[PDB]
Amino acid sequence: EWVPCTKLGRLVKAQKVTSLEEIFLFSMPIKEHQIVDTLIAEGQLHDEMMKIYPVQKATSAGQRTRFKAFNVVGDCDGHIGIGARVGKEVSLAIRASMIAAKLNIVPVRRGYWGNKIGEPHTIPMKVTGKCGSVAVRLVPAPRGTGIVAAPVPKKILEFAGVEDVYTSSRGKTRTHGNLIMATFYALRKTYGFLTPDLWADTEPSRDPTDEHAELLAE
Amino acid sequence: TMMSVLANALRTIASAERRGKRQVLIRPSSKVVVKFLQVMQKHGYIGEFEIIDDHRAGKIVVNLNGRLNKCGAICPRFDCATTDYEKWMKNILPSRQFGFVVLTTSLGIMDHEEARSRNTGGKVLGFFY
Amino acid sequence: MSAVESGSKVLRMKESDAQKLLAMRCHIGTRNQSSAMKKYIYGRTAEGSHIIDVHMMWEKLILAARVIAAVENPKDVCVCSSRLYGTRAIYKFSQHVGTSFHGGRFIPGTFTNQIQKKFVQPRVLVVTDPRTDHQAIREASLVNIPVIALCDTDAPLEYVDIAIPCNNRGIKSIGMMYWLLAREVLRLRGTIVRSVPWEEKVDLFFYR
Amino acid sequence: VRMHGNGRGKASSALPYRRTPPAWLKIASRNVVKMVCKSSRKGMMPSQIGMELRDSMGIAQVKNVTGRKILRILKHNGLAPEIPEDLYFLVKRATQMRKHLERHTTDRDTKYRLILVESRIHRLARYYKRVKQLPPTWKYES
Amino acid sequence: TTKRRNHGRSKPAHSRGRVKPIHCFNCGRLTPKDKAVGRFVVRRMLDAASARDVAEASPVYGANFPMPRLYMKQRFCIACAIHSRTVRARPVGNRKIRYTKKV
Amino acid sequence: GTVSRPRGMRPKWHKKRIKRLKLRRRRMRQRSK
Amino acid sequence: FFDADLSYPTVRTERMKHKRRRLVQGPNSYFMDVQVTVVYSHATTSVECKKLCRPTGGKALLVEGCGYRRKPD
Amino acid sequence: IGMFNEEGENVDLYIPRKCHATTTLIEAHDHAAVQISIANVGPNGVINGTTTTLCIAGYLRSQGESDHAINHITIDRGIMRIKT
Amino acid sequence: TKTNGQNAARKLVRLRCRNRWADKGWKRAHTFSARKANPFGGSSHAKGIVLEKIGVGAKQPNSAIRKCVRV
RNA sequence: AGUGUGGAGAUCGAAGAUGAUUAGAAACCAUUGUAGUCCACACUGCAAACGAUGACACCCAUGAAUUGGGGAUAUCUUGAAUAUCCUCAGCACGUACGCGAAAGCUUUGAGGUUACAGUCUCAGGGGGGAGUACG
RNA sequence: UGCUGUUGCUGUUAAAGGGUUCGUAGUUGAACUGUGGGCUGUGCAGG
Ligand SMILES: [Mg+2]
Ligand SMILES: [Mg+2]
Ligand SMILES: [Mg+2]
Ligand SMILES: [Mg+2]
Ligand SMILES: [Mg+2]
Ligand SMILES: [Mg+2]
Ligand SMILES: [Mg+2]
Ligand SMILES: [Mg+2]
Ligand SMILES: [Mg+2]
Ligand SMILES: [Mg+2]
Ligand SMILES: [Mg+2]
Ligand SMILES: [Mg+2]
Ligand SMILES: [Mg+2]
Ligand SMILES: [Mg+2]
Ligand SMILES: [Mg+2]
Ligand SMILES: [Mg+2]
Ligand SMILES: [Mg+2]
Ligand SMILES: [Mg+2]
Ligand SMILES: [Mg+2]
Ligand code: NA
Ligand code: NA
Repeated sequence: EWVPCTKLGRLVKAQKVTSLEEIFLFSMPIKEHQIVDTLIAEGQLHDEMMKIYPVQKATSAGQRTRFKAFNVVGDCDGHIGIGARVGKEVSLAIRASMIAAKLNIVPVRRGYWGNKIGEPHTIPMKVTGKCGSVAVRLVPAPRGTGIVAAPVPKKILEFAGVEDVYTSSRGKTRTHGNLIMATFYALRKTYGFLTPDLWADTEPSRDPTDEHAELLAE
Repeated sequence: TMMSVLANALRTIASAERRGKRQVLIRPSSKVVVKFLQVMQKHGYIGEFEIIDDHRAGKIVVNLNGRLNKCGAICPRFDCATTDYEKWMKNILPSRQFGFVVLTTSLGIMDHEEARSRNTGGKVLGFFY
Repeated sequence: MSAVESGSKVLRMKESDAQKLLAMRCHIGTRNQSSAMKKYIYGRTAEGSHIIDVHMMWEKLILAARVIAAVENPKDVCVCSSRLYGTRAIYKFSQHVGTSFHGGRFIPGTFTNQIQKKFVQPRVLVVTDPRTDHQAIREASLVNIPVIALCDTDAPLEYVDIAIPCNNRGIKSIGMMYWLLAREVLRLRGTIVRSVPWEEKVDLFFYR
Repeated sequence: VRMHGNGRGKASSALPYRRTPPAWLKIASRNVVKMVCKSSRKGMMPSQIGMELRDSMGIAQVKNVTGRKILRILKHNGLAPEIPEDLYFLVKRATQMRKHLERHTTDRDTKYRLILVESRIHRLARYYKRVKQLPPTWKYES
Repeated sequence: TTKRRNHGRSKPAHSRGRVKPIHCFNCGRLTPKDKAVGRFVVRRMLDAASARDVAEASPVYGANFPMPRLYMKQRFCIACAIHSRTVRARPVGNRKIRYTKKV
Repeated sequence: GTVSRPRGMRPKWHKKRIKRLKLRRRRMRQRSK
Repeated sequence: FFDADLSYPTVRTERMKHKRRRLVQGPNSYFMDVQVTVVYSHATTSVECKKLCRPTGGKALLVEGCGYRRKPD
Repeated sequence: IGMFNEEGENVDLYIPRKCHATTTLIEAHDHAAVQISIANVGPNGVINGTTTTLCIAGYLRSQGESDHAINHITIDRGIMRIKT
Repeated sequence: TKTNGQNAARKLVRLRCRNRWADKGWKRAHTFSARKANPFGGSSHAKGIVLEKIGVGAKQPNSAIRKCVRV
C-alpha cells in the first residue's frame, strides 16, 4: 500500500495530477517511484534488465563482490528512463535498479525526417550524449531505415519510441555502463534544443503545489 | 594574424549566444559580414544591429535574441553546385527542417534555399541554426 | 518593488522608516565587496567601508515582502538563520507572520531526504546570510525552491533569487530589517493599516 | 614589436575622427607647404618635420590642412630622401652595430640583434624594390 | 602524474630559465635557490639558565642590556628538510597552504 | 621513484652498453678495412 | 539597475577606457596657448619661445612663470 | 506552438517552459529552475487575488546571476521602479 | 592539427604519402621483405617433404608435447 | 660533460691511492688526489635543452596582488617615495562557464570541437628488436 | 577502422611539439570604390 511522503506524491495520489507532462513542465523531481506507476497506464510501462556485472572491493581477507544492475523503462511512446543500482545480491540490485529507472524517466522529443505525415518517427535534430569516453550521436533518418545502432543503444531507443535513426558511436563503447548513459543523455537532450517551432513565447503558469497548496495543507 | 574577418565575427556571435548575452560587439566589420548578418536577420535569428563608423574597418553591435543556437564560417569557401546543396545540408545542418547554409553566388550572398530557388551555385560562406 | 499597477505611491519609502535604517547601522559593508553586490553599493566612505543606497535596498525589501505575501499558506515559507544573532529575530518574524522557522545549525538532508522525518518541503526560503546559510541554499537548489536572502556586500549570490542588501552582522541591523519585513508583509495583508504606526516594539527583536 | 621578438606593445597614435583643422589655426596651406620644404632643406626627415610642426606650430596633421602627406610634398619638390627614411635608420643601426662588433667580437647578443636587423633590412629592401621605391641591384653592404 | 602545480619550486614557466644552486645547509647537496627550503633563524646564544648564570657574572649584560643572538639564513635540500622535520609531508588537501609570515 | 617501471636495466646504463657495443663494432670494421 | 548598451555607453565607462579601446578611437592630446605660441600637450621636440616646456614620458611640463590656456578642438 | 503533422495535429509530447531571462528551454531534470510568484497591489496596500509568476532557468541560478535577471524582469514588468 | 588552405592539396598529398608508411599493414602490403622472408612466397599453401617428426613443448601455463614435422 | 692550442691551478674533484663498513664492497663514509673545474681562441651540438604543453590571431567570469611606463586627484622628506582610481605591457595567485579517462586546465586553456572548418608548421599509429644494422 | 582522419584522428601524463631563433620556394593573408528612386493598389508590417 502506497502512503506518499512528498507533496508531488500526495497530489498524484489525490488524482489532481494526471500526466507526467505536468511534472516535466515544472522540472519537479520524482522521489517516489509509485508516481510513475500511477501516471502510466497498466501494462504500458515496459521494463528490461540491460546489464548485470560484478564489482569487487579489495579487503584484508580476500575481496567483497557486489552486483551492478542497469534497468531500462519506457512506454515506447516518448518516455524513457535508466536506472543503475548496486546490491549485495543480484535480486536486490535488480529490484533497486527497476525503482531507480522509474525515478529517472524523461521525455523524448520525436520529429520527422522530411514530409510531416503520420506520427513522429525519428529524432527532430542531431544530438550527442557523452558519458566517460563514450559518445553516442543520433542522426535523423527517413522512414524505413529502422534503428541503425549497436544492440544496447538499439534496445534503449526502441523503449524510447524512436523508429528510424542513424547512429554513430565513439570511445570505448564496450564500457556498457557508459554506453547506456550516453544514449540516455542523447535522448534527454532532444527537448532542450530550441527549434523555430518553439520561438513563440509562453504564459508562465503556477506549479501544481502552488495551485493545490490548501489541499496539501490538510 | 587575423586572416578571416567573417570567421572572427561568426565565432564572436556564437560565443555571445552560447554565454547568453543580449548584445555583442563585432570587430572589424566588412561588407560580407553585413550581408551574412542580414541573411540571419531575414530569418529572425538575430535582432537589430548597428554599424559604427570609425573611418576604418568599422564595428558592429548586434542585438541577440535567444533564437541563435550556433553560427560559424566554413573555411575554405568550397564550391557548391546546385546538386551539392543536399550534401552540405546533410553534413553541417542539424536537420532538414530548419537551419541555413549561406553561400556567396554571382546573384549575391544568400542562404541555400533561396539560391536553390534561383538555380545558382557558388561558394559556401557559413551556416546558422 | 514599490511600483503598482495603479501608479500609486502607497508602497514607497515614507521617510518615517528611513531614519531607522540609518540608526541601526544598516549600511556599513564589511570593507569587502563582490561583483554581484557592486550594483547595490552607493560608494565608499571614510575608514574604508561601503554604504548601501537605501533606494535599492528598500525596493528589494518591498519585492521580498510582496513575494512572501503572495504565499497563501505562511507555513509554506521557511525562514532560517545559522548565525546566532538572527535566531530571536527569526522567531519573532515567524510568530508574527505565521511563517515556519529554524535556527542554529542546518541539518543536511532536510529538504532532500524524503523518508527521514523532520523532512519539510517549503515553497520559499528566507535566509539571513547566504555565506553562513550556504547549506540550506544548496539543498534548496535541488528541489525547485527560490531563495530570499539578507545579503551583505561580500555576499556569494549563487542560488539566491531576491537579495536584500543590508547589514548581516549587527544584531540591531538584523532585528531592524526583519521587523521591517514583517511590518511590510502585514501591511500587504489587511492585518494592520498604513496610517497607524505598528504597536510592536523592536528592542525585543534583538537576540539576548 | 611583433616582428623579431616577443614584444606585444600597443603604444601608438590615435588619429582623430573629426578631420577638419581647428578654427584657431590661421596658417594657409601654401605657408605650411613652405614650412615643410624649409624643414626638409635643413636636413629633416618627414617624421621629424611633422613632429616640429605638431609641437611648435599647432599643426596636428599636415594632411588635414594641405590635403597632402609630408613625403608627397617633399617628392613634389625634389626633397624626398634618396632612400626611404625607415630603411635609412635601419641601415644606420646595422652600421653602428657592426662598428661596435669590430672591437667587441664576443658580444654575442649584439650579433644576434644584428642578424635580426639585417633580416629586417632585406625584407624592407625587397618591399621597396617591388614598389619601385628603390633601384634594382640596390645592395645592402654590411 | 604531476604532484604540484609549481613542480616543487618558485619558477613559473615564463619567469626565468636557470636559478643558480646553493649548498644544502646540512649535507652540501646543490639545490636551486628557488626550490630549497629557506628558513631565517634568530637563535639565542645560551638557554635561559646559562643566560642567567652569565648575566649574573657580567657588568655588561643584564636586564638593561640584552645578550647577542645568532642570525642564520638556512637553506635545505628537500631530503634534509624532511629528515630534520623542518618540513613534513602533508595530506593532499593541505599541500596548498602557504605561510607568508613567521608563526 | 620519479619514474615508471622500465623493461630491463636503467635506460641510461643500457644506452651506455649500446654505446660501448657500437664503438667495438666500429673498431672491428676499421680493423678489417 | 540599468543594462549597459554597447552602442551607447555611459560616460563613466567610456572615460575609463584606453584611447584605442574606446568605441571610436581618438586622441588624448590637445594644444594650448602659452608673443603667444601654440604648444603640444605631449611635445618632445624642445619647443622654444628660452624653452617653454620640458619633455617627459607623457605630457610635457610647462615652465613655471608662463600662463597656459587650453585651445578648443 | 510546437510540431504539427500535415493534418494539423500537435504531436509534441509537451511544450517546455522557455525562460523569459535566458530564452532557453527548461529541462525536465533541471531541479534548480524556480518559479516565483510576486503579488499585485491594488490602489491601497491590500493584496488582491491575482499574482504575477516568473520563471528562472536553473543554470542562471547556478551562475549567481538570478538576482540580476529578476531585477531586470521586475523593472520591465513595472513591478519595481528603475530609479528614485 | 592540419593545414586547411584552399590551394594546399600538395601538402596534404605528401603528408598522407609519408604517414601511410607508419601503418604496419600498409607497409607490409607495399614492400617485398615479408614476401621474401615468407617461406610460402606469398602462396596460400606449399608442398614439401617430411624430414623428421619432432615434439614441440607447449608454452606455459600449458603443458603438452605438440606433434610437429620438420619439412 | 667532452676535444685542440696557449694560460691558470686557490677550491672541489671523474681515474687512482690509502683507511673503514661488509659475507664480499671494485660502493655509499673518512683522508687524499690526476684529468677536470676558471680564462682566451677554435670545436662538439647533445640534456627531465620541461610548462614533458609549436608559432601567429580572436572571444572569454571573479577577487586580492606584483614589475615597468603613463593619466587624474590623501601622507612623508626636502624633486623622491607614498595614498585613491583608471590605463597599456609583463611574470603569476586564489575561488565561473566550459573541457577532460582522470589527475587536472581555465582570459597564463588543456575552453569556445561529432553543433567536428581562423592560418602555417613539426611529429605519432600495439610492445620489443632499435634509434640497433647497412649506406 | 574516426587504427591514415579532405569530410574525420592523436601529440601535458597513454606513441607523438623540433633546444632556440633567422629564413627561401610553399601555404595563408585586413578594410574600402556598392542601400536606385517616384506612382497606384495590396498585405496580423511596426512603432
Ligand atoms: Mg622541482
Ligand atoms: Mg623573462
Ligand atoms: Mg633549464
Ligand atoms: Mg620548495
Ligand atoms: Mg616515491
Ligand atoms: Mg610517484
Ligand atoms: Mg613514459
Ligand atoms: Mg670539461
Ligand atoms: Mg686545479
Ligand atoms: Mg681534493
Ligand atoms: Mg647499501
Ligand atoms: Mg673519498
Ligand atoms: Mg610500434
Ligand atoms: Mg588513435
Ligand atoms: Mg606530448
Ligand atoms: Mg600526451
Ligand atoms: Mg609520451
Ligand atoms: Mg637541434
Ligand atoms: Mg620569417
Ligand atoms: Na593449463
Ligand atoms: Na621540468
